[PDB]
Amino acid sequence: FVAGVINRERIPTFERMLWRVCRGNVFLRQAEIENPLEDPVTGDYVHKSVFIIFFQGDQLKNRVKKICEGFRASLYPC
Amino acid sequence: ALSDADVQKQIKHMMAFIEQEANEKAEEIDAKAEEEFNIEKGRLVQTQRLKIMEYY
Amino acid sequence: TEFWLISAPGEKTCQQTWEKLHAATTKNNNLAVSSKFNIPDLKVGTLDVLVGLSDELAKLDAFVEGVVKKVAQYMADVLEDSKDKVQENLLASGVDLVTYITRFQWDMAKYPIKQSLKNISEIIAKGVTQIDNDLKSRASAYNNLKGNLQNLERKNAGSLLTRSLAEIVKKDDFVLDSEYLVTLLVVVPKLNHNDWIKQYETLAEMVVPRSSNVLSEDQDSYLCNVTLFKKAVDDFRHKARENKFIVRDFQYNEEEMRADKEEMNRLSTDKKKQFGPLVRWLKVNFSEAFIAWIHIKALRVFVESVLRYGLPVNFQAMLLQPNKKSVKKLREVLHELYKHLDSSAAQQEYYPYVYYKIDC
Repeated sequence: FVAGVINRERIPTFERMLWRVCRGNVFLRQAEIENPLEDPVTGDYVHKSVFIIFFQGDQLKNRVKKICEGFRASLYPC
Repeated sequence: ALSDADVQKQIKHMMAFIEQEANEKAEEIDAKAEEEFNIEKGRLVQTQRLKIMEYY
Repeated sequence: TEFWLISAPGEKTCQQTWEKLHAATTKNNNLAVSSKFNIPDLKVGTLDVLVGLSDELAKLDAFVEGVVKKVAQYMADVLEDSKDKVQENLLASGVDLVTYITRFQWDMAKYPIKQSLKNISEIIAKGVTQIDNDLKSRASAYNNLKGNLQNLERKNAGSLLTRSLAEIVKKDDFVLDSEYLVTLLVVVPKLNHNDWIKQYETLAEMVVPRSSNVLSEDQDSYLCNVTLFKKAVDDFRHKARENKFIVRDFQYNEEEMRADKEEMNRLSTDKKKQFGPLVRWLKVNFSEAFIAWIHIKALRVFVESVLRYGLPVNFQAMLLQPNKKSVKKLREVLHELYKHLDSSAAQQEYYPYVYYKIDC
């Protein structure tokens, strides 16, 4: 599963909004970054605490892709 | 979600969904395989029978 | 007919049964109506497919909802032995909404119990598409009848300047088959009856005074025929215009009069003959569309229940008729019963239970 890196400002709703895409459908991946670099968009350094939903299915992966990208989240790696 | 109880349950459920689809798909694959076995075998056999007919 | 259809996690069927059937457990302290809902057991091979279907189902839901509202409107529209407040709803398969629902079952008539989910959705969609087009054609026929009928009402309506004279002019009074004498129709205010008769004389040369005679009266004016030499009619009508008088260019036509009477009777007869069978056809379309609607809701129920719980799939659900002003409490009770069962993290964002609205 691919966890993203967020500025952690809205991980509350990131996670809940992803839950509701298909709730409980995939396991939550928790990733954290301590002593981070400045976020590229805001140039701000802030630890990351991210709850990610990753799906195997293509329709739902596409769905969560859309949801997570609408949210200010970076999903760069695979 | 946040609670380990909930995420663990969600995982059990997902795996269950994954397993159910996997299980059904494998049986489906073997059934079609058997159907094709009989179909293809007959196709080739009849083709040969006609060839033998011509030798006859 | 507003009912909520609620999906339960179903951990224990006997338990869910207790919490849904028992008087001590009936929602809103046993004042709300609570009926159990069941569907045949069905399996879906892929949940991601189920998800797609879920979106599709919601779209179909909207489609058929549109379809049935259209239907409601067309029945309402005919008003044949009916009114807006009388027989507003029709029975489905001969029973009422709650009766239908409680007696609702997945209909092999709608789809094979072994039919694919995709295929089920397809059957429903094709059906209602078929219904929609039926509605389109029959509604066209209805509107065409209504339009021409009003057009006819207008023809036999209005003032004597423009109204048809089929009921007014008699063959003995209209000057028929005269080569040289043409009859013009003039409408004179009653207060000016005698004046325009005199005025006519002054409209053209060789216009015989006092030949103007009233054939029938209107509310504001009398309609009179005037006989004059054909050549002078151009002068007659022109000077009439100069005197603010409208001369009607009218010819007796026996065939047209009969033709209009025939259309009058023809259109009324076709109207009646059409509405009888029109509404019977529409009634069948209605019953079929409602049955389908419930079918759709139940499928959504399948999809949703699987999506929340997966396997095993015994599905428990309730069809509830809320009591007035107690829906908050009803929700609260269901929340208390299922919230801790739905998730530890915590409607559309999260839902203790899955429900959909019925309103017909």
